[PDB]
Amino acid sequence: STDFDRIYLNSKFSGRFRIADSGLGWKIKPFLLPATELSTVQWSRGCRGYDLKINTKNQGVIQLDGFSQDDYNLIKNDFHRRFNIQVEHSLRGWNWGKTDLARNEMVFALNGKPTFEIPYARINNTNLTSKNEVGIEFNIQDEEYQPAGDELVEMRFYIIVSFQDVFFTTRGRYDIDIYKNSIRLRGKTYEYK
Amino acid sequence: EQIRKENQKKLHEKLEKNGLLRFSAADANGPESYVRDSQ
Repeated sequence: STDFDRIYLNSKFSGRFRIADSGLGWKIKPFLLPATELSTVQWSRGCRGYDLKINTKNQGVIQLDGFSQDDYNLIKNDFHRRFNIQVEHSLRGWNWGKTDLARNEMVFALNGKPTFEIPYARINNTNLTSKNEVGIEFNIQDEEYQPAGDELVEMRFYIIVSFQDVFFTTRGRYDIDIYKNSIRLRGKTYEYK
Repeated sequence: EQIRKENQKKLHEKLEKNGLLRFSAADANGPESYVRDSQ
């Protein structure tokens, strides 16, 4: 087995991983991934964060990151003993594509090349229009200034105490709510924390 | 002058016939990023 403290997983900081014959143990709250739950391996150098990209049947995708280029000859050395699976997305970059609703993901396949697969665990709210325009608004759990990094807010596609009616200048009319240790300003303009 | 005036009448009359046939249809106006993973 191998132990590394520089493995990055999940808009957060890095974590730790532990290899085993029975499964994989990922600790940020320990999590166990069994060997009978993995379906496919999509480890490749065409995308950023060159590491293993495993698919699991437990409504989650193991998008582990933080591995060197010399680890592909090592980690697959742990795969030929039991899994014996060889690891082989989209690079065209054109606007043409097809949206497919999977069991837990949203496949964006641009003529047989899948590009996006977003799980439903990080989804917060969804809205639709009369012109079949779908907008998914999320809320990334930002913890600190350093560990948050870049974070997504909304994705659009085409197919305690709270207050109401509050006028603000820094200008418009919106609403504000007080959380346990934060305040959320919501309205037609934007959402602020 | 009378000949060319009668000619202008005849050409307007045949202008009607040559214009009529061609609009017999409807004539409705209304109805890369990368090539390899090495990059």
